[PDB]
Amino acid sequence: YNSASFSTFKCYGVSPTKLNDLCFTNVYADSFVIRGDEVRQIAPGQTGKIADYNYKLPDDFTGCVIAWNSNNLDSKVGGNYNYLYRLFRKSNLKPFERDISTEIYQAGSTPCNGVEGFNCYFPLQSYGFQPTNGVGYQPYRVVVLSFELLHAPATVCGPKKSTNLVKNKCVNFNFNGLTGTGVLTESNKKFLPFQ
Amino acid sequence: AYTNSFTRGVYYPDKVFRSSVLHSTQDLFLPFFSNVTWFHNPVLPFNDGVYFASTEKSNIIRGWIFGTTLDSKTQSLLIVNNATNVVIKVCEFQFCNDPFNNCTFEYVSFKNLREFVFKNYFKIYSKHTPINLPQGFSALEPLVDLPIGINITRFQTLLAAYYVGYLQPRTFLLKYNENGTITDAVDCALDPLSETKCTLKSFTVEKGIYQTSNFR
Amino acid sequence: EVQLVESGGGLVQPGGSLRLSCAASGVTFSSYWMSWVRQAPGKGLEWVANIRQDGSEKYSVDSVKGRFTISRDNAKNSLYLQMNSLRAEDTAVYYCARARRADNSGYYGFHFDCWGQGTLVTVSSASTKGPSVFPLAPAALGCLVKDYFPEPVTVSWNSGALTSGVHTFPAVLQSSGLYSLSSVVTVPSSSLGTQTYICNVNHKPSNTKVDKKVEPK
Amino acid sequence: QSVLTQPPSVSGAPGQRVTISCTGSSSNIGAGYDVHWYQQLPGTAPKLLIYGNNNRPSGVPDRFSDSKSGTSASLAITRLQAEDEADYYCQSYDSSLSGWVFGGGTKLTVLGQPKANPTVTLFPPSSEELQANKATLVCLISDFYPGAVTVAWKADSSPVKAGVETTTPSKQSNNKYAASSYLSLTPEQWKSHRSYSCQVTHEGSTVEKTVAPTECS
Ligand SMILES: *[C@@H]1O[C@H](CO)[C@@H](O[C@@H]2O[C@H](CO)[C@@H](O)[C@H](O)[C@H]2NC(C)=O)[C@H](O)[C@H]1NC(C)=O
Ligand SMILES: *[C@@H]1O[C@H](CO)[C@@H](O)[C@H](O)[C@H]1NC(C)=O
Ligand SMILES: *[C@@H]1O[C@H](CO)[C@@H](O)[C@H](O)[C@H]1NC(C)=O
Ligand SMILES: *[C@@H]1O[C@H](CO)[C@@H](O)[C@H](O)[C@H]1NC(C)=O
Repeated sequence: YNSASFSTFKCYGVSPTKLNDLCFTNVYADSFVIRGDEVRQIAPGQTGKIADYNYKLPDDFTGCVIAWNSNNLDSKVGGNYNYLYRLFRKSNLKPFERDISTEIYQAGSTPCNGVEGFNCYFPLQSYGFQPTNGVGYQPYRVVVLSFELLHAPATVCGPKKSTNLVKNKCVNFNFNGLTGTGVLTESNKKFLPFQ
Repeated sequence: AYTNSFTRGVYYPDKVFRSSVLHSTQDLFLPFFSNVTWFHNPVLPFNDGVYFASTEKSNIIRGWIFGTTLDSKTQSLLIVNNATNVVIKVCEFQFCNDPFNNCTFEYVSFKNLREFVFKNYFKIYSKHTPINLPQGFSALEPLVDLPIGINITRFQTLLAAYYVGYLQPRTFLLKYNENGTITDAVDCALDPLSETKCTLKSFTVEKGIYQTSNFR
Repeated sequence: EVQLVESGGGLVQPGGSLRLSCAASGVTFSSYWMSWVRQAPGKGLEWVANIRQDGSEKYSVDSVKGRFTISRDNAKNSLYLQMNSLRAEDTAVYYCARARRADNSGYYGFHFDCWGQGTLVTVSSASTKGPSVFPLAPAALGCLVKDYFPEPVTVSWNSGALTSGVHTFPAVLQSSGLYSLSSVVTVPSSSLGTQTYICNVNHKPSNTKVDKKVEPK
Repeated sequence: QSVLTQPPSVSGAPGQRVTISCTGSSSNIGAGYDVHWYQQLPGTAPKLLIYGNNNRPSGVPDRFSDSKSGTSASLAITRLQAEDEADYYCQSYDSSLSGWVFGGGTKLTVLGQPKANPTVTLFPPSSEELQANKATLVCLISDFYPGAVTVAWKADSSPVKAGVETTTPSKQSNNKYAASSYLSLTPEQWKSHRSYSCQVTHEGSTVEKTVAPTECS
């Protein structure tokens, strides 16, 4: 959150200033490069042609889209042309469905028989990442931190203080990020070891 | 062979204690009074998770195999017991056709009615216990859950006889007793009385007429 | 069919410079943008380059980086090659026959659409000259086509009428910096003087035709 | 640098069977990219043998099947016939390079069935070659089978040295080969040595058809 690098730190269902005093059941850091303009399609509910074949999102997503410009890294002095779009597919992907594929798309009446041409399109094409690439069409790095916040016991926790336990007085507790106010008492209740 | 699944394959639906409540939930359960398949060698389809049971003395089973292909060029899930530890392993395996590289994950941890359940991230439940398909009611506790996800479509057992049946997405009513343990359940969609018990959240239904449902 | 035809061959000194081209005859090039390819003489094809619609082209460091160049024009359905500092092993047939890049496209297994007929970079400090052919009084007769440039040339017997008996050995070169070869024909010895035997070389490259009748003493 | 090394020959009689190799590294044939082959005799077009690695290209027959794994491809011929005795190449992609990778070259072969004996002579330089103050000699080893012959010829009974050359493949209507061997001298030295004469040996052959191809005759 404090970083001088990030060009976007957009977050959904969590604030980035509250994020460091919270805990998550897991976190998945979904990482890739795009042309910088395409950040508009890296957002929940946006009707993205790149999104539907490369990196989809839930319309009801919880996470942060942490992106930075990396022209000064990835665009080699001899020109970079390493990374690929995906331009076509039969249909839209599900909310985080990756789908590695080798298949020609047909956009009309022509038969393609697993070999390309006019009307017979392969899914991928070069990102032109010249070191002289102006502003918007540059290599932009992205990590989409997806945050899961399930009722399951948490595993990825903020760097919080760990207070001493007190029993039989009123306190404003926070256990694994689950938080409220009450009288806490040790109790007889036979929790099974997995509960 | 096909064999009755009656009152079996219930498990604790989450890691939450709930004493003294008739709780109700929609999840993947073995349908009551359906058919478990019974066996005496084969691979099987992992339709949407499995309920498993076996009944023998000499500790005849090593563990289980799951995945897409069960042979190399995709990562497949293996489990083994060598007495002192259960092992879990995941690899692009070099398996033979009759199993009586680049591994992604690994972990280590009528004499019985050897009940187990597996569901896809991945989860495992059991009631490995002495009781000396068999009758009555018991509920499977969690054993393991693995924060991994895989395109599983096939299943097998490392060996005699065992039972198998696949879970389906259903509503259940669960009788947690005084101690937070499940002790009876109602498979909602089984029959009209079972959706009646579910309609009014009870294991007894008084004399009458009850609107349980809609038809269209 | 993508009927690809190569063009614009040349002969220049070692360390000189050239421009060359090839065309998809009557078929638009924007669907099938082929890269340059060539034989290494006496060996396989050598990797010259790849190509893409967008540019993004790469060349081999092994012989062609810092020398070769690649471009096309869809008003003319033609590839081009602007080239600097010729090297001897450049001397081969060049075909313009497959399109898809180092990054996979088409399929993870390719198919190769049309190999044409060959254009040529050729390199020497020799210059164009005609062969010193004579009747080689033998029958099982033959010729040795000493001291000429450039190769290749059409070689036959009785203007092609004796072709059924003809065989030609592997090619030769001399300390002059000039080529040769030998061609042979196997025909009856007793027919001499009533049947005619002639060796023919249709030498449009040297501008010195050879079409001479042969008989032994 | 990297090459899909190929076996120089493998063999079967007319109508019989062969299966071959085209062998690279884990950076190519193991690196997910599949393999292709071309038949090409010099000045014939490169004829592609494979499509998708699941098909053959337009009109290419069933004998041209291929099979690929590990670090090698393995193209085939069943029903061998004489025109299959030819040069072939292979191609794929290499991740250790920028772009494409090429094979070592293969010759399929029809079997070495008859022990046909060579014809043996040097075709004479004529006294007419003196119109340019020069002379020419080649030793001919025509009409043999199979494979190759011992080059052996002499001047003034001393043996000719470094004059070896490659053998030429099968003739029409038969299977018979041809080969030659070459020499040169200063023209007055070429008059000074008289006894240009051939003593060639092959596994069936007993004696030579050797004449006297002297200078000035
Ligand atoms: C809750 O747990 C207690 C034990 O902690 C169970 O009580 C025992 O039950 C067995 C038979 O199931 C008796 O033989 C013991 O004498 C009981 N001990 C005590 C201290 O009561 C009890 O059954 C469980 N609750 C329910 C509702 O089953
Ligand atoms: C099990 O399947 C059979 C058909 O194989 C069916 O007739 C039967 O009703 C099912 N239930 C039981 C308990 O057998
Ligand atoms: C999962 O694997 C099966 C083969 O068992 C395949 O048919 C299916 O398309 C795969 N699904 C995905 C989402 O990859
Ligand atoms: C066998 O058991 C030991 C512990 O007793 C364990 O370290 C080992 O990994 C097991 N080996 C196999 C092959 O399961």
